[PDB]
Formats: sequence, structure tokens, C-alpha cells
Amino acid sequence: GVQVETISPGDGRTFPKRGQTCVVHYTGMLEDGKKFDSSRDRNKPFKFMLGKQEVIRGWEEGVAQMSVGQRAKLTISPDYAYGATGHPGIIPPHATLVFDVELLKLE
Amino acid sequence: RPVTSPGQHLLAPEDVVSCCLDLSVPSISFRINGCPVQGVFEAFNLDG
Amino acid sequence: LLLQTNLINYVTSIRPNIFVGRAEGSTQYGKWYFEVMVDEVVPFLTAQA
Repeated sequence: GVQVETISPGDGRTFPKRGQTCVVHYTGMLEDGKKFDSSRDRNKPFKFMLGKQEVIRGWEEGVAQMSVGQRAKLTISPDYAYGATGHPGIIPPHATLVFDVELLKLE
Repeated sequence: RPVTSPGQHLLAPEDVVSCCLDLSVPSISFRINGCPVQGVFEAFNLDG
Repeated sequence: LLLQTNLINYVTSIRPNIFVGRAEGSTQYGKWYFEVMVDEVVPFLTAQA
């Protein structure tokens, strides 16, 4: 599942609601410490609407608990994540995912 | 190694870190904004 | 197996000219205290934190 640990606090009052676009920066690492993704390298925030299922379950639930301005570390088990099939080339099977996610805003 | 402190956050402006060294134990301890940091380094080499 | 490439920020260390240690017969006091106050931090000046 999703484990959320606050790196930096947010406002604590605003939380994503269904049908609301979440704009984030993230850096993606495997539990061994290897980085496979970062929106900051592309310099473009990643936008996803909650409840569509664009992102994996781990992102859905973890960002649901986050707040504006909040930076958090999200640990997502394979079940939430791509799982046994994995993401070919990028992610091996049965890989736990660690994400450093900053929720810049909601729109 | 994660350590537990009240109001955990990555070092941010207006934050004061207090570092304490006791060569006798030997131990190194930290306080965050006057609040104890629940972790210590100990049993480390004293070669220098 | 293959060599990996990524961009990393440079890091530098600063110390005061205080050196304290323990030795038998030493002239040095064992217990020491100091503080550091953070005026400004930019979390992401680069992609790397």
C-alpha cells in the first residue's frame, strides 16, 4: 500500500478532491535507491486528475492525503504499483517505489 | 536513518539545530528548535 | 552492468577552527556544544534537491 511521510509541511487545510486536477513535481526512485523518473529534469509539472485512474493506486491514495505546498515521501508496494508485469525497461517486477512528491497546486 | 522529532521537517528557514558532543560515552546528540531529536550516534572511533 | 549517468549538484563543507578530542592525559574538555541557525534555504534550485 501507500506509506506517506511528510518531508515539508503544507497548509494542512486543502486536500485533493475527486475531479480536481493535481499539479505536482516528483522524483521516482526504487527502494534500492535508483532513480528512474523526475518531472523536475523535464522542468514541467505533472498534472493528473484524481479518480480517473491516470496514475497508479499509490499516487491516487497518497496524493489524496497530501496538502498544498506539501512535500512528502510515498512508499508504494508492487500491488499498488506496476506489479509482477512491471514497466519493461524501467521498472523490474515486484519493485517497491519511493517518490518525493511536492503538491504545487490544485486546479 | 529516519529520526523522530516533533514537527518533523527538512531543515527550513528559522530552524535552529543544537549539536552536543560527549567524548566520554562517546555520544553525539541533536536538538531541533530546542526540542530533543530522538536519536544518537555512539560507540564511534576516537582516533582524531 | 552498464555505467549510469545523472546530473548531481556540487557539495561543500565548512568548519570552524575548533578541534576537540579525547586522549589519556589530554588537556581537552570532553563535552562541547554548538548551534546552527538556518536563514535561507531554496529546496529546489536545481532538479536535485
